[PDB]
Amino acid sequence: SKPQPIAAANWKCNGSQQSLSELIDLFNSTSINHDVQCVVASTFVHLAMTKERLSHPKFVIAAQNAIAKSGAFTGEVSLPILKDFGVNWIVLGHSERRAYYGETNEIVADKVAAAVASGFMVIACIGETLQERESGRTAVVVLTQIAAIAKKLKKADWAKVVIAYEPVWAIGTGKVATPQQAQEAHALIRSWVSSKIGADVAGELRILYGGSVNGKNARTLYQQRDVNGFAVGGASLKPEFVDIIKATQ
Amino acid sequence: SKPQPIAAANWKCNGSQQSLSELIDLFNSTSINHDVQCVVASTFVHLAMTKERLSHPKFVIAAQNAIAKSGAFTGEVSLPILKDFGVNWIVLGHSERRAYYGETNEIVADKVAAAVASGFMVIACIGETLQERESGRTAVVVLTQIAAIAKKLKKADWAKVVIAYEPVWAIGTGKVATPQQAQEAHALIRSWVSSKIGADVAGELRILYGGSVNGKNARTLYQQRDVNGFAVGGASLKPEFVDIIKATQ
Ligand code: NA
Ligand code: NA
Ligand code: NA
Ligand code: NA
Repeated sequence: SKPQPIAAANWKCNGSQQSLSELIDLFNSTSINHDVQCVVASTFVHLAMTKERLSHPKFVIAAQNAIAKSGAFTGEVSLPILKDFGVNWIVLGHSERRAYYGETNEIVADKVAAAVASGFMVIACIGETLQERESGRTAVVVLTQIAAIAKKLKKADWAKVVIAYEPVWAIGTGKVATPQQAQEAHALIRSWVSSKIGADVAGELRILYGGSVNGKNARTLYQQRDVNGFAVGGASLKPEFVDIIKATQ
Repeated sequence: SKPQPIAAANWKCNGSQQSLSELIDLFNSTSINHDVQCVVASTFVHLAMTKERLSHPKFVIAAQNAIAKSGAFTGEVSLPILKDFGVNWIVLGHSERRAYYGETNEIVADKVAAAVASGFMVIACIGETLQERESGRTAVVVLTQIAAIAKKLKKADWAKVVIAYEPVWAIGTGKVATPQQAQEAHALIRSWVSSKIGADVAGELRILYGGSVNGKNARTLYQQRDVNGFAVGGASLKPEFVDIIKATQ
């Protein structure tokens, strides 16, 4: 059966002190009685307050990015700084950083490896664009992305790895990905991990859906065989994130 | 009379909670009896603790980077987020971001203009590399970089602008940039601002030296016509930064 599900809130580059404190207390108010790891990835600026306001025992705090080492990298935040700050979860390789901020497969893979080596739980993001999917390259791109990461890890490292599949191809179109399309990509990923890493690793690996999800379709997405939770974008800044948490049963 | 000097501590991608707390309290302990604006640019993660713990009336806090607007930019921090956080100073266009993180003259310029329009005091960084200075292209590069910024601003915006000259060319060689080399580059910048923006603007503008500054050479560097302080790298993480402050008297 499925391993422990994860409900991750990627706030992206958003938030004010007052609005986040209120959303934080909403999360604090939620009764969560099943086994699920909830994650809040705030901006670097808001990590201190999120550490301070978020008291729900099923929640942990994550960063949205880092570089591997401290030093002369003005504007960036390193893994040791986050570790010293009590942050033990991190999102790496998000489609927005791959598109805007120069993160090639190799750059993502080296960050993921460094984060695992530093003791982090890592939500490593993969996924293909619309031009890639329409040209028949979904499997090429997605398995290239994860192999680039895998080649920098050891088998035991995967206990600290979570995969988030982003259907980047669905943005801008008039139709979100279907649950069947989501399950298709998740099943492809898990099949690859079983074959190249190990069936034991594949059975314990969490593969999170990273497309648009709301309280109405989250339950159906989680009902899919190879879906272990969500890495949520805009809905994670809203009260309906609670309904997404509840959709992980 | 020179305009009010600035002593800016660019901590870059460095710091732990305990070591920054002690450094902040050292800064807090300093007796500063002349008109100078001290600036601490910490990592995003440490902005909260620097806000809480830095109580010296001559100090303000700064970010080391930002993007212009909030939205779907995972890992980045925007100007509105920093403004909501009470951060009113920012370093933009640092040579490390130009080299490593794709910040062209245009990208730097658009960030500077957005930060000024949002109410920020901006330390805008310019400077030429070794290959550029060896090519006899110091004036070409520095004046191109500042013209790219200036054309996105109006004359009154310069009341919120500080220029930091970085002698990138000096790193890696065995020769320290001399005080006279620093002064000649500042005079070039000052002369250009006078001609293209206005003599009034040039007289009020703070041009900070952003090379290797320490407690031993800071006074010699400051006692030059067109140097108005410093944007300090490694020494700003050390008690020596206090002597750099004193050198601006
Ligand atoms: Na709160
Ligand atoms: Na609170
Ligand atoms: Na259903
Ligand atoms: Na279902």
